[PDB]
Amino acid sequence: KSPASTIQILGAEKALFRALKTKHDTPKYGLLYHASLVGQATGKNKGKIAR
RNA sequence: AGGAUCAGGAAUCGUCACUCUUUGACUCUUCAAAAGAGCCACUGAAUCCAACUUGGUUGAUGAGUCCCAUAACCUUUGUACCCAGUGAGAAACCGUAUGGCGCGAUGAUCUACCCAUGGGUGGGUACAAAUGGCAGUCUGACAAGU
Repeated sequence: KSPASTIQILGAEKALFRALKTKHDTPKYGLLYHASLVGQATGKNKGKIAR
């Protein structure tokens, strides 16, 4: 029952909340960073694959 | 006799690298513009819209994970302290000719206010804890190549 954008930021949601209430920007990777495919990119390309 | 111009005192190396600093050049480049050896043609490259293509709301792009929401800073409720230390002072006899726990340094003795040495209030300091505060659960439509 959790949507795709919550599969992203499931673990490290502080900077998500710093982005929600303070006018900041969310993480892109989240708990999905340490998965076996996000790090298989390089650089900024590792951002979008987190979606 | 003491001082300053033209023997009381270290300095004779045919360089290899490495690092650092220094300035100068340099492709540029902001202050900030302004001037343009000018025009044609050929040819090349690049950019931008239209176009088309491929991929995409079964989610394209945009994005402060890590500065740790795994927190910081408090806030309330249960405990440990101190304005651990203090250190010499605490209580008045004796089984069948003779034998001892009868204290005590090797420790006796204690753990800012009112109430006659019974109880506690007040502040600092520390932690455990919070489904407590501070403190309110991402976007969503183009993207990219020629």
